[PDB]
Amino acid sequence: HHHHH
Amino acid sequence: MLYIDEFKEAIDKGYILGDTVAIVRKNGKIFDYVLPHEKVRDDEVVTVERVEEVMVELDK
Amino acid sequence: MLKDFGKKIKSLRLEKGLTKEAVCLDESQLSTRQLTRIESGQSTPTLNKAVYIAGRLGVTLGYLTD
Repeated sequence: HHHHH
Repeated sequence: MLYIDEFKEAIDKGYILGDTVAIVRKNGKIFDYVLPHEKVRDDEVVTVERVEEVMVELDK
Repeated sequence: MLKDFGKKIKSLRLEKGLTKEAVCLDESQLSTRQLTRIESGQSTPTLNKAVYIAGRLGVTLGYLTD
């Protein structure tokens, strides 16, 4: 979802 | 040009956080957004706008 | 489909000795920021941007699709 996750 | 899907993706991926976002307009039309780490050139006109109001305007 | 679009357009741009700014020309259709986001995969390419970029790099869009 959120970047780097 | 800014697609509603592009804006929504930037929110979904956590690049556009919070209630407001920096917007570049050209010829009266929303042209782009600007993230905190990005640069703008001197001739680009930047306004701080409400995310939900940008969404309304793009959805039209 | 355009999932690998960013990597391919970056390769082709660098091949041709072009900066992102040169691809974007007067930035009336594409900002340097938007091209950067596409190349890194930050932003999914939309149709108008993908076709504009393909034309700027001298190829049909089919050269750049998955």
